[PDB]
Amino acid sequence: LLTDLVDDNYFYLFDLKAFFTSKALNMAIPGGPKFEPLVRDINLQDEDWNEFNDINKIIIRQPIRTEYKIAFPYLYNNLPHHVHLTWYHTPNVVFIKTEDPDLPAFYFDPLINPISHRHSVKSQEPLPDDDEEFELPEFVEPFLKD
Amino acid sequence: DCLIEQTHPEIRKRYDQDLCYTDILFTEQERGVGIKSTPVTVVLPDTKG
Amino acid sequence: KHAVQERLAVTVCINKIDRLILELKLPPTDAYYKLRHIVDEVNGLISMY
Amino acid sequence: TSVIKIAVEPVNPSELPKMLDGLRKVNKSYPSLTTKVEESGEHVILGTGELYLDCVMHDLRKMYSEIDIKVADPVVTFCETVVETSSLKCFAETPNKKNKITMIAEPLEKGLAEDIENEVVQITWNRKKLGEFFQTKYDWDLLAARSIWAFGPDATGPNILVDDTLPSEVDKALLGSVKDSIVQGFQWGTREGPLCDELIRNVKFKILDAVVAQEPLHRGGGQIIPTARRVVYSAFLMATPRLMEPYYFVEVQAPADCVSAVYTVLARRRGHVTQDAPIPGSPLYTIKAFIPAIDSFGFETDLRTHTQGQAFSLSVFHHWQIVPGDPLDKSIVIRPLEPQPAPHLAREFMIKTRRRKGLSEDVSISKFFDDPM
RNA sequence: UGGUUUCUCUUCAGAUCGCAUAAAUCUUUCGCCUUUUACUAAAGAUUUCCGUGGAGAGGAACAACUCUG
Repeated sequence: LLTDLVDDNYFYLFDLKAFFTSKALNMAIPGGPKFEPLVRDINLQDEDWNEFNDINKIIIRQPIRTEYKIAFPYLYNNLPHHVHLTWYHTPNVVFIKTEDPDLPAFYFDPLINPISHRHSVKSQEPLPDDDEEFELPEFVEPFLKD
Repeated sequence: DCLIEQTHPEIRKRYDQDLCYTDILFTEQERGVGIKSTPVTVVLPDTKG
Repeated sequence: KHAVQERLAVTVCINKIDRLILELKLPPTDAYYKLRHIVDEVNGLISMY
Repeated sequence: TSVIKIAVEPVNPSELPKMLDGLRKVNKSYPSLTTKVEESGEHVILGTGELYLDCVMHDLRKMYSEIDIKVADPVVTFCETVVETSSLKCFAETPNKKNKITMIAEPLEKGLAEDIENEVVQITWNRKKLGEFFQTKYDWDLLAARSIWAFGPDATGPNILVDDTLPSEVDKALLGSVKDSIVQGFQWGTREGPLCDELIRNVKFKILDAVVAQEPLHRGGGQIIPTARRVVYSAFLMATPRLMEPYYFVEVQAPADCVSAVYTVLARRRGHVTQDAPIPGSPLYTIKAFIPAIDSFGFETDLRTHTQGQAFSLSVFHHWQIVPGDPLDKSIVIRPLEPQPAPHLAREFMIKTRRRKGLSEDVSISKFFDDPM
């Protein structure tokens, strides 16, 4: 009884800071809130065909949905009022969990895209830096107790 | 911020939330991407130092 | 491409190294092969200017 | 290049210098924010991405200026490129009725436009160094390369005219080549586009023949520079032009369970998948692709929505490509709302570019600058 | 230097004091409205209650087990 995978599932359309843009801009997220009413009274229909917002002078390549205005509200919503910003680009915190506790502690999981070559250098023969570092003695314990 | 905590004795590190001191703008703390570079001058010692 | 065109220096630094152990659980023998893949790709991308 | 352009106007029209003072202060904060006042009076603002324009609108409405400034939906900056070569020579007319410079229009190669845009060739370099790159990369004639004209606007736009179709000692009355009159004409005429008031790109103007006056102080000395700009605008209209929409480079990271959702999202916005391959180390595969910037609005927001929040994309600038159709083509009735993916998009893009001055409605008036003779 | 607990009483709480969250009141808004209370939820600030945090005071249990230094 838990549904914790990452901090990015409920990030774009279910985060608690994202619903403040759903209430202040009076535009509901498709599934998130329960259609809370507007804060102010003036909703729309301020001008039919203004010289700035004319329908003919707009290249509508793709429609601006309600999910677009909730993400970046200042670039899309004309005259906002008390819009709380959302948190952007939660990092890839994905973790390869262990399937069974028979594998050891640190193990190369099969659901990992491996390194293909890993043989870019040409060191089949011993390098001349090894003979140069042959006069570098060492007799102490390593950096941690193994 | 890790270089500031190593230089300054201002222990306000990542106990619960992050300690991003370079992002000074309020929009940089809310959005979390940062929209302004900030120059930082501190005294970072070398190995001799 | 922007730093090499401005005739400046370059010094890579593999930060967030805790994710290779505490977030991937990779073996240490394969971690050196992955860290060499970054330094080969960074020096390979540096061979443009 | 800041391809995205979003207009901004205040709600109350009495607060016009308050939004004008805020746009000046916002231009000093962000370096790439070049607030260019349009000829129609609409204060435009050039931006890079969606997060860049939202961060610029955040300080201008809340911190730099305390006035409710309405911002419309953005639009990408187009281009004015000649796809085909010239069909017929031009015939300009000086107001002193003495000079008549003819120039044909031909496009450049793919490697020549990319090298000039990357500032590889230098106008301050020697004539032999310009001839060596033209003989290697372009492989043209040595006579034409030794007498090439100037470049486009501010010596950086790929609009290198060809002032060597005429011989060297043909007239030599005023300049003999593109030095004084045709130099300022190609530098100013390439800025304001004759198609949709955009920037000219990849247009080599081959000056075939020209007529000069023997007494430049008696005849029109500075009058040939607007006369050549009418000849330069007539050359782009008489070479079958095509508007070039910009592209955006998108590199989205996603796991293998959400991979076809990235391909389905780019297909709705007409994006071509360039290279999809699993990145080493992390199990999230990388998918680098191309996307046209005219329909890339909210593509990062749509890639995170459909892929159950497990994806993340970033838009980088990419070189331009010609949009289909032609703005000078007729018999294309564009719909006012919900347009088609039909190849008549260039006629719709030229009519949508008529919000500013210049290329207004009924854009078939290029014969006023290209009158027959 | 020297005490793990527990119960009583004295302040400030500007820390998600509360990783969760009720009611009433006041000033403005909507819907019904037919007299009124019980009503619907948008904004703000005033109490009550469910609770809590450091720091001195008084009793009980091995305070002696010797805790950190």
